[PDB]
Amino acid sequence: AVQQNKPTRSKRGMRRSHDALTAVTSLSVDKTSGEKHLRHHITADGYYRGRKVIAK
Amino acid sequence: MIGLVGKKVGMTRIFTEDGVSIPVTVIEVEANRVTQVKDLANDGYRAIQVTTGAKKANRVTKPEAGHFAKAGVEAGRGLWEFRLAEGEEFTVGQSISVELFADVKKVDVTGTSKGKGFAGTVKRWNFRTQDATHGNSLSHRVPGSIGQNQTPGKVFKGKKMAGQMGNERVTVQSLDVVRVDAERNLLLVKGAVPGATGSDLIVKPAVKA
Amino acid sequence: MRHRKSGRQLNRNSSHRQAMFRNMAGSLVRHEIIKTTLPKAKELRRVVEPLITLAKTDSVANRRLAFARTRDNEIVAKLFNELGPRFASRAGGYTRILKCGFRAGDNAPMAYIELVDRS
Amino acid sequence: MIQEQTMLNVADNSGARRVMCIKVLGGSHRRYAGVGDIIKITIKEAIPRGKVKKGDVLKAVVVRTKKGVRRPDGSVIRFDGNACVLLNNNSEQPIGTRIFGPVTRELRSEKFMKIISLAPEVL
Amino acid sequence: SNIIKQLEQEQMKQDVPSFRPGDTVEVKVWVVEGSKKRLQAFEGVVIAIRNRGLHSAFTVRKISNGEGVERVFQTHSPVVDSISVKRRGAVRKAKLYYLRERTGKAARIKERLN
RNA sequence: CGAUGUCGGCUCAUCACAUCCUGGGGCUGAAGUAGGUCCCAAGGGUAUGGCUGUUCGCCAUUUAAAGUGGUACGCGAGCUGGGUUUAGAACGUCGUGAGACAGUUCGGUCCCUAUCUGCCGUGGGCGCUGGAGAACUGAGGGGGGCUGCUCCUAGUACGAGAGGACCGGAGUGGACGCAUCACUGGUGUUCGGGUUGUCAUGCCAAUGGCACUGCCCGGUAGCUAAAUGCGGAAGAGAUAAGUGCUGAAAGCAUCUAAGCACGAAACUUGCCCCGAGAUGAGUUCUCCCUGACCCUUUAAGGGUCCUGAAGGAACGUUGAAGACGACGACGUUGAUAGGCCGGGUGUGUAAGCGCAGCGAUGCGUUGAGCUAACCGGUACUAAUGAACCGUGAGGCUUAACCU
RNA sequence: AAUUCCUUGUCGGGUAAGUUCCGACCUGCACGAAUGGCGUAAUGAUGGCCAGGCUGUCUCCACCCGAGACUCAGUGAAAU
RNA sequence: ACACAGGUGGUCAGGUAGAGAAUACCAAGGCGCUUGAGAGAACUCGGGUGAAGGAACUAGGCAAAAUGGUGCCGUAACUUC
RNA sequence: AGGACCGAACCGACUAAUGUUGAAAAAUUAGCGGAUGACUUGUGGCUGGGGGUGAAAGGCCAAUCAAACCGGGAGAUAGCU
Ligand SMILES: [Mg+2]
Ligand SMILES: [Mg+2]
Ligand SMILES: [Mg+2]
Ligand SMILES: [Mg+2]
Ligand SMILES: [Mg+2]
Ligand SMILES: [Mg+2]
Ligand SMILES: [Mg+2]
Ligand SMILES: [Mg+2]
Ligand SMILES: [Mg+2]
Ligand SMILES: [Mg+2]
Ligand SMILES: [Mg+2]
Ligand SMILES: [Mg+2]
Ligand SMILES: [Mg+2]
Ligand SMILES: [Mg+2]
Ligand SMILES: [Mg+2]
Ligand SMILES: [Mg+2]
Ligand SMILES: [Mg+2]
Ligand SMILES: [Mg+2]
Ligand SMILES: [Mg+2]
Ligand SMILES: [Mg+2]
Ligand SMILES: [Mg+2]
Ligand SMILES: [Mg+2]
Ligand SMILES: [Mg+2]
Ligand SMILES: [Mg+2]
Ligand SMILES: [Mg+2]
Ligand SMILES: [Mg+2]
Ligand SMILES: [Mg+2]
Ligand SMILES: [Mg+2]
Ligand SMILES: [Mg+2]
Ligand SMILES: [Mg+2]
Ligand SMILES: [Mg+2]
Ligand SMILES: [Mg+2]
Ligand SMILES: [Mg+2]
Ligand SMILES: [Mg+2]
Ligand SMILES: [Mg+2]
Ligand SMILES: [Mg+2]
Ligand SMILES: [Mg+2]
Ligand SMILES: [Mg+2]
Ligand SMILES: [Mg+2]
Ligand SMILES: [Mg+2]
Ligand SMILES: [Mg+2]
Ligand SMILES: [Mg+2]
Ligand SMILES: [Mg+2]
Ligand SMILES: [Mg+2]
Ligand SMILES: [Mg+2]
Ligand SMILES: [Mg+2]
Ligand SMILES: [Mg+2]
Ligand SMILES: [Mg+2]
Ligand SMILES: [Mg+2]
Repeated sequence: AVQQNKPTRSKRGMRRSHDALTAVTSLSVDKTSGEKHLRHHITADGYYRGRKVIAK
Repeated sequence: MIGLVGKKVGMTRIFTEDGVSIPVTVIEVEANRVTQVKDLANDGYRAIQVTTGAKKANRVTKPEAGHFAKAGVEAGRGLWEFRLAEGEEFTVGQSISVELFADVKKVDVTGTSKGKGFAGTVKRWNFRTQDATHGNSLSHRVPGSIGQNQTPGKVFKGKKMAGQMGNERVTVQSLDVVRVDAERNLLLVKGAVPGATGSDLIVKPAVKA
Repeated sequence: MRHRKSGRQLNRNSSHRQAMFRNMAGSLVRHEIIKTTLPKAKELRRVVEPLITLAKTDSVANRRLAFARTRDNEIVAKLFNELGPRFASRAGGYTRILKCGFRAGDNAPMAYIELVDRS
Repeated sequence: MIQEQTMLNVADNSGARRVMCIKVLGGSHRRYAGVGDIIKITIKEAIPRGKVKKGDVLKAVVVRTKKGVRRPDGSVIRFDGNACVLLNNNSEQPIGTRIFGPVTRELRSEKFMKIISLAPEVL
Repeated sequence: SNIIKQLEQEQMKQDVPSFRPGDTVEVKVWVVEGSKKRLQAFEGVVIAIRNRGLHSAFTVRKISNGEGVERVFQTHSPVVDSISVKRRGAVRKAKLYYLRERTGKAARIKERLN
């Protein structure tokens, strides 16, 4: 239930060798907006695949 | 013993004229034609490889497309290997029909079974639960004991505990062939086939009996 | 296991899940667009579209069924008056979902679910 | 589907009204006995005067069960109670002379021809 | 499905009469023993019907020799030679499972008009 | 004694044979069935209840058998606490007495979120020498190896009779393990109805909310056993006890010193699964990449422009897949999910109207209405034009080989 | 027998089985008359036994409804 | 010791159902209890149902299951009546 | 009329489960007993440690009781780790 010998910083690093974060592979650019948006998502303005979908 | 491959349509029943309800399994079998024939010299073992259907038209990679083009056949699903018996050989152009199983009595089928996920010991290994009353606390479906005290102080290999059951390859042998439909490309067995509807199974002549 | 099942629990009981979806549909019909988490909106497109295809035909029985399902006379009236004829020429697919980032409060996938004829 | 401590009725004119199945014969670890199976039973209540008395221990043949027996076509014949016919523990033959109620045809072997003949109705 | 609901229909019997739960039904069943085969009759009230094409069946209960007997006849089974209706009953439900509780003049059913 | 939880019970097993059954054989005071003993053999299996805290034991019923032991008299970081073995009280005894009695009697806190090793699953990185998509060969490992009852051989052999075969087949069976819902049902608080109290929709009707899904009746898909299919080798090799052939030592004799041959659920295969991290890193089929310069530390060296192919990765709909990972099928040149059409299946003649009845209610519309997860379709909605990783001919020596 | 070591003393009842229970036999190691002897209707969250109903307590578990456990985002201990 | 499922004396005491300050739904009135969003693995906690048997489980009917209200009929041994 | 009966507040804790670095240094849920009296409760006061009180458990005397807490002898003593 509890440890008998204190582990190393090496063990901690090897355990944390897998929880590294990752970034987006490649951001997409809207056809007629010229801005970068996450793929299959809409832009911060309201554009998605050309035609705007959220006009304020 | 040149087995073939097919798709499980499901199961139903057959009413015989003498009053017997035989539970049969409907297995869709197409013409498993060929992709490659490995001979005694090039690969050592003597076997054939078969594919059925097309599966698509734009999802076959360049290697698979070239492999099919060398043989001269169309595209198809995953390839299936069958070790061929001595005395028989087949041409690349020639296909394999369901007529081969006309003069057989029983067969054996193989397929991937249904996956139950990470199941407990009561289901995966059929253990016995403890008493749910009389004082028991938080120990009802647990396996309880796995080893001994200080000798050997460890759990032996192959211990029956919680794990992932199903989704593995299972073979059911000695199923009676009650119907072989040539024009409809269909085969019927006595049932109890592994998998689900629309899955992929491999049937072959029975080796057990 | 969950072989060939349907219906997302969403960490709620049946009464809670139905009472929330009722208000969700009642707001979606009256605003033609709402914003909510994608898993919670994927059931809205299954609970609202049958209501629209029921309201496509005007009848006393259908209207009372819609009232029993939504518990809002104004919502039922607006449904039957507007969304019926508007979608009468369309065979399904009366809703569209568009994912818009993640909420800052819980880091949850969120999307706008709207009608196909909002504009 | 009969096991230990199961209360059953008697389907012959032997004098026993209520019996209890106490053992299932036919192999080791056998759990349930179907129609036409031999089970050891003991008497729990009997007619004041008859062929048998209370507290006896003897064998019997299962003739009816609420679970029933499946036909080779999927048909199952289900009754409204569990009943048995007493037999001698050595000769394996019926003790009573009459048979009460309908019976199935599962017990249609050489060992139960007398029961088949004496049964008012065979299903 | 195009194979299931084409094999399960080639051997169906297109002669099953229309019947409803609560209607007294007589069923003719082939009983074979020895070298010949006779046709036994089973008359009773139908209490449940489960129809799925070739997998159709119906449960018939009768009070025979004081003890109730319930059979489950398969609708398309070759043994089930013929089905006949002798009476019709007016019952609200379609599964008659309360009849197992009443005996005598309480498990009986009314008559359905027309 | 700066703390190793002790009786017994439940779950879970492992090993040994001084073997309970099955299997093989010898001697029998072995006529046959059926017995006694010994030898070889651990592959498999090896009961349910009453008594008492059980171990042990008695009894009742079965089985072919209900084996003996080691593993802290296995297993309380898997569980209880019925006994012993705290604190209360009594009984009988002991002692003037406080109090004691493996003597009895009623009751009497069993705590821990897994650090490492141990085991079951499932992933990330890299290797395998250009980069890929597949099929596998199989070094090796793991899973099963139980057996009862009748029929023919037969009332034959044997036996005066009573009784009753070995060898070899067939059928039916029980306990297991695997796989499924074609049937039987269970569940199926996401499907249809019955009904009570209360509140609300301005009111009847019709509804919705709560009261365990309020209480209930059935029931689709899925999962399930109590349901149905399969298997316990057939055989081959070398063998244990043990039968022998040919045989001298030892002119005989002897199964052995040479040789030959039979011989078990024991061993390897034969049945199934995993399986090239098998670093000894393997085979076959199909593919893709065939531009130039510069630099010093002249070498498996580095840098620049172009090139970015096969393929992979990522994202979205999702799944008979699944804890997360991981594994299917699709992304407009499409049925992957949702919706819709029709059908199937469940529940039960929906509301609204008219009639009959003073009324509660029934009738016709109407086997109607609704119908979750089911089945055939249908781009109506959501699956993006892109962009990102992956290279540009793949080291040295030697060997046969064409120049 | 709240009392008996021999003891699971013997007999009869209860179940197929009853070291528990009931009524007797009296061999009272070591009952016994106000540290009271024997009964006693009612009473008891008092001990034991038996019977009828009842059910997943069990043969033998199976499904379902929620909260944890699993993933993501924020905060963030412990015994040792 | 806490923005702690603990404790703290009195006063006012609505409608229907209901014998009742029991209990269900509501009025005046007050709250959603200071982490949520996903998926629906094993196992834990609170529960629902279940084919056949019905205490055979257990040290022990522990737990669970079961009865349960009004009016009437009718109710044994014993007994201090 | 009952140191009466069933049953609410109120008082108490007989069983089971959860909880055991818990919501809580004894609690929660489902059951439970008394509930017109030897009852319960609020306020104020008295009983002061070899003593108090105790329907009697070596029980309570401020989460500590076979001799309460604080300060002194007192760095008591310790052949003991
Ligand atoms: Mg990590
Ligand atoms: Mg528990
Ligand atoms: Mg506890
Ligand atoms: Mg341990
Ligand atoms: Mg689906
Ligand atoms: Mg949550
Ligand atoms: Mg320690
Ligand atoms: Mg120590
Ligand atoms: Mg030996
Ligand atoms: Mg032997
Ligand atoms: Mg010997
Ligand atoms: Mg004491
Ligand atoms: Mg105790
Ligand atoms: Mg306790
Ligand atoms: Mg360690
Ligand atoms: Mg056997
Ligand atoms: Mg089903
Ligand atoms: Mg059913
Ligand atoms: Mg409903
Ligand atoms: Mg109102
Ligand atoms: Mg030898
Ligand atoms: Mg072997
Ligand atoms: Mg229909
Ligand atoms: Mg009507
Ligand atoms: Mg439909
Ligand atoms: Mg006595
Ligand atoms: Mg006294
Ligand atoms: Mg009292
Ligand atoms: Mg987190
Ligand atoms: Mg708070
Ligand atoms: Mg508070
Ligand atoms: Mg009030
Ligand atoms: Mg209240
Ligand atoms: Mg309320
Ligand atoms: Mg239900
Ligand atoms: Mg049950
Ligand atoms: Mg009282
Ligand atoms: Mg009271
Ligand atoms: Mg009060
Ligand atoms: Mg109370
Ligand atoms: Mg309480
Ligand atoms: Mg004192
Ligand atoms: Mg104190
Ligand atoms: Mg103090
Ligand atoms: Mg001092
Ligand atoms: Mg001094
Ligand atoms: Mg000192
Ligand atoms: Mg001193
Ligand atoms: Mg001194």
